[PDB]
Amino acid sequence: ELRDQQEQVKEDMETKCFICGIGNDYFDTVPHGFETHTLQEHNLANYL
Amino acid sequence: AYQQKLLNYFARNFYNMRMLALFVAFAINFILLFYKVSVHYVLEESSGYMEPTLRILAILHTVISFFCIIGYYCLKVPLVIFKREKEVARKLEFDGLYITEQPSEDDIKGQWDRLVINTQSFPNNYWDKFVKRKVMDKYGEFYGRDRISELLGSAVLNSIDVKYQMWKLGVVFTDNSFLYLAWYMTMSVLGHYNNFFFAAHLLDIAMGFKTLRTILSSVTHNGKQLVLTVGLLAVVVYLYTVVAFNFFRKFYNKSEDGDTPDMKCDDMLTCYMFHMYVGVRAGGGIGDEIEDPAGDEYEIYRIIFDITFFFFVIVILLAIIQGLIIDAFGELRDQQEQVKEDMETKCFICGIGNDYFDTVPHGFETHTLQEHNLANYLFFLMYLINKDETEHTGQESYVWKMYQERCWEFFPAGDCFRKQYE
Amino acid sequence: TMSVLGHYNNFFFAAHLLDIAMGFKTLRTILSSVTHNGKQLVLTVGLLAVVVYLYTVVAFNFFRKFYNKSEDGDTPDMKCDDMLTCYMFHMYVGVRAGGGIGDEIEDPAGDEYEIYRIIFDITFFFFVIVILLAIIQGLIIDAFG
Amino acid sequence: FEEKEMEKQKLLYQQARLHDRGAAEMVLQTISASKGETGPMVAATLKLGIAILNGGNSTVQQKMLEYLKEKKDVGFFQSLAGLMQSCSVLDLNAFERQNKDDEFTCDLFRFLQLLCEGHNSDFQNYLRTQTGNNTTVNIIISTVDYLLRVQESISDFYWYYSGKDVIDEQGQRNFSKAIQVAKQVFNTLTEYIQGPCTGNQQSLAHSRLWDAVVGFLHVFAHMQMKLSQDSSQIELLKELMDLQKDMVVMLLSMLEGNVVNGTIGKQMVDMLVESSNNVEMILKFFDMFLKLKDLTSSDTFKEYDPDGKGVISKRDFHKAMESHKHYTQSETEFLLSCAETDENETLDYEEFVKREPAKDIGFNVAVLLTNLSEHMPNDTRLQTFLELAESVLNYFQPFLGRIEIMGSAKRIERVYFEISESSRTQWEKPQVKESKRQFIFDVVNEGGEKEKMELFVNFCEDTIFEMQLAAQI
Ligand SMILES: [Zn+2]
Ligand SMILES: [Zn+2]
Repeated sequence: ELRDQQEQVKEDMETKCFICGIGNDYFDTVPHGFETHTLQEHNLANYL
Repeated sequence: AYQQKLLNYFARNFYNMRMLALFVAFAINFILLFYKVSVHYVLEESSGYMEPTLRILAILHTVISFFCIIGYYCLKVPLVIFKREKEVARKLEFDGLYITEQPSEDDIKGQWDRLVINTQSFPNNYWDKFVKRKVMDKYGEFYGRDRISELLGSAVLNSIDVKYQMWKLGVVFTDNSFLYLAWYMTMSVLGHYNNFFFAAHLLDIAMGFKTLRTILSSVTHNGKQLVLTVGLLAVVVYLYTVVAFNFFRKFYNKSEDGDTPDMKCDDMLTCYMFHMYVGVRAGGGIGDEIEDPAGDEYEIYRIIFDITFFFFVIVILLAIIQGLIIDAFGELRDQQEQVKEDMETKCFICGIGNDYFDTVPHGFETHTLQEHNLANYLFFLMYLINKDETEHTGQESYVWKMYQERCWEFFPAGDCFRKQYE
Repeated sequence: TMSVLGHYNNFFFAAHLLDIAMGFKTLRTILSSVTHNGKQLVLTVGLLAVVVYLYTVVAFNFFRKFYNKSEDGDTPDMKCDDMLTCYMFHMYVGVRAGGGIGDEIEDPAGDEYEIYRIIFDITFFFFVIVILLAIIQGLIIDAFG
Repeated sequence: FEEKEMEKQKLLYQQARLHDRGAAEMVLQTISASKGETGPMVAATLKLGIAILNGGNSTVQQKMLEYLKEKKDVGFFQSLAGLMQSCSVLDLNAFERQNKDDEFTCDLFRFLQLLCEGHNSDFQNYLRTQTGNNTTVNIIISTVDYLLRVQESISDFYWYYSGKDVIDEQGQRNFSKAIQVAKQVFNTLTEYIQGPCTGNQQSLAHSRLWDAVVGFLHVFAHMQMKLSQDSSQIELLKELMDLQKDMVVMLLSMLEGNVVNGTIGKQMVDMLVESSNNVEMILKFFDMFLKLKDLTSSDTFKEYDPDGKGVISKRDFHKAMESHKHYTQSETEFLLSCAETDENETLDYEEFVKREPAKDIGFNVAVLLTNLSEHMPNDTRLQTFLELAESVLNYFQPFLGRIEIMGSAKRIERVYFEISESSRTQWEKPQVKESKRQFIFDVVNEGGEKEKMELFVNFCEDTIFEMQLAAQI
């Protein structure tokens, strides 16, 4: 279980956006897009 | 001319040559089964000619393993090169790694390539010798024109590029597929020397079959986790062994009764290597192989030493480690399983799925054998290269322009032809 | 045909009780579970064949002396060095011990090959007993599951 | 390969020697001044303007347009129009008299081809409308009208030899010369439309061209039936086949900018009923030659010949071929009238299958018909016409590629291409199948969606290099 709880977190950072929650699929419409939604749009440190 | 054309036989016949290597060695298993001692010895029951057939086969199998690798050296190896010279040269254009980026001290696979770029031959097998010029014409205005041109550039003994060939064989050695067969040749060599190590060839059964490579892959799948886990078991066991050292040294008596020269386990090296031999592997723990506690102050204290050793070590830490292979095996087959599902669920290219094409009967097979049918995108891309850019159609020339750019939006995302229309 | 031979010899006559397998629906499945994944299994067990054969050769070449079925050597000391017998030792003993070879052999006690025997051993125990049995065990269970 | 691009750059370097020194404009000016002239002046210009281009040099194609838009010279296109009003037909009247002129014209339109090849959709639209200038001159309309008067003459040459049927050398040398007229000018009408600027497609859709292309089919049917008849008529036939190739290249290119039930597809179906009659020949004419290669080497002609070299008699052919129950007896006569009837009655399997050339053309036809179906279905006008051509597509379904791409119109269109026999065969067997299975697992295991289609070709380029290996093995 516990590794699976570790596993899902690593998935969850790659599946969904941490903040806006939407997911990988909506941002794969633009190429290289989920990484942009993780490095430009929300990119956790900025809200910090 | 007899050398090259015979070498064309081996690449055609490699897979039969390599399968036959398993067929031969499987008989070497059957014949090494017949040894005994006297100094080493071979008894031949039911036949007298079978030991000279081992003299036959040992020479046979080895040089077969020599003819396979020298057949492999032109079968996949140049593709390996092709892949590797590709890797560099796109990164010389697009990244300019030896112009600009200078890859890290890790991945020497990157840093192995520094040597080859100065050579004349550099993209031998890439069909695109114009790359070395194109990098000069992209970056040489910026940084250095004739500095980058300095960076880039009987009859058999002086014809070859040495700096290429040193690089090449380096990349040949770093291939997993080569180095296996390389390691397979060295076991064959020593069989001509000593026929004992000769039947260690039977581990071709592992990488031969697809379900047994996976199981040894399952060992190293989760290996990064494993070694840290086994290290845990190292430590835990070391913790028990110290307690045993300090509190319970007397209980260790390998001997009979003490009247014999009573062998005891108190030295720390030996005591620690006791529990990895005995305490790990007992399956019942230490308390199987030791004096049962029978009336001491440390009677109770021995038991509490013991069950704890048994829940933590034997029950938890073995079986996890046991598990972590199995779990990897279970994962890994499941990764194999999902792929076979994924080819049948979704289309490889357009990604849509089985359900949309089951609307037409026998339809997903049509979407897999007419619409996308993977080989065609291969073959189309041949077709682009096989023709000239004059003769290209507007559709083709598009794609070719997409291709030379490497921008890739030509594929169907999901909007394949049936989905696009009615 | 099992019924025929019962009219001949009444011993083989009660092998009919394997109708309990194909009779009930949950017990046909369990023997089906054996051959469900059988194509995988036989290749896997073959693995265990080979691995065990690899240990037995090392044992043959490096560690022949450790095998003494007998009492003390003063008895007509039965040892396991012939390769047929030595290989069929580990499938009887080394596979099925559940603790490995190092349960049923001389414990190493002071040789140059003392250390080398252990490293022979634990490896035999993680690879064989812990991994390869239980996988094979599992691959039925997994099929059953 | 690598020898060629450096040669291509040698080409481009000798072109660079010129057009950097304003050579591009001298062509463009001289023609513009030579208004209706088809003087030798103009002939020298075009063979220069061709040599400036030669290969789709885009710099020139840029610079050529620059001089037209900056100095808005309406005279240029006005001059080009008048060219094509003149250039040439074949003739028939003087051919009667020659029993006892194109070189300018070929190279006129090869010039015009190279103005556009490379798909300058700006320039291809510039030849439509000529926006900056005052009077529009539609070249693309007029080149159809040149091709139209090409057609009627090509038509007219057939009827003169509709009776003699052993066509003279003066007939051949006159007409093969005319073959290279049209073959070139079709290629313009590709490369006008081949850049899929649909403005140029619609402009030509309403033009007369279809009536030509109908009529070429009437040529190409009835020629091929009697060009087959001789062992001397094959050389013109090889040309007329090759024109028939490039003729259907054309309307494939016209069909690429197509929605499913699109109007430009409608027109193409419309012609195939108006000219249904004659296509019945060329569909059978291929089935005469496509079944031929598949039988004469199949099972009981390579075993039925006593020789093994490839020699079989006429009677040995007629009793075995007709017994295979593929086609009927009137075509066995047709093929034996076609064959050679050689030395007494014998015939080689080599030269008889050398008239294999039709598989190139009929591919494209089968491509055409498939693309008409897969774009525009459910029209029995087409369906009935297609099901006759079943035997043709049956030959090429092994060999026709069919993919999907999103080719810039943001709808995904479908593209056909030639699958080679060598590359198909090499793909399946040796290690490539072991290499693909290796690939397919690697994608789904660790592929990002950007990286997936990128890793794709990364296989494929290898897999190109696979067969470059495994076939030279
Ligand atoms: Zn967000
Ligand atoms: Zn698809």
